[PDB]
Amino acid sequence: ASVYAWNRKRISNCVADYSVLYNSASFSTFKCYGVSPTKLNDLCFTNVYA
Amino acid sequence: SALGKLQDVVNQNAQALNTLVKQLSSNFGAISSVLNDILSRLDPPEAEV
Amino acid sequence: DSFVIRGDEVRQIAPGQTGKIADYNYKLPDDFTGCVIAWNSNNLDSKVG
Repeated sequence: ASVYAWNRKRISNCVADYSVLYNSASFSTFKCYGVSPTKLNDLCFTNVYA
Repeated sequence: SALGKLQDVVNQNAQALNTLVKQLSSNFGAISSVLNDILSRLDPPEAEV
Repeated sequence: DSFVIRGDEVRQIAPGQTGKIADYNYKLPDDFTGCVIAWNSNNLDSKVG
């Protein structure tokens, strides 16, 4: 999507293997505020919005 | 009310403790007043802050 | 401690970072005291093939 019309995807009722993301070499910026993606593996959430 | 002088003491002490305990629910600027939540969400570098 | 990485990964040579390099190859401590120095080496470490 264009930035002015940024898309939002709701993630729910699923297992989130965050490793696939934070072990990948495909990203040049990967910056998490207030959380560690490794610890996300041990947490459950009610709202996730990519 | 005759024994108010004693009751006062009791109440005062109680109030103190209550406030003390309720002060455990404050953030003081942290992202969460629960130590275990901070530890469950942050690694040492900023969890320590 | 000397080595070679690719440019996008230089940011991982720093306390409190994650990624391939930080997780599996070279890890600085969170309380790291010292200096990190890095420079482009395309002229030395790259080959046409």
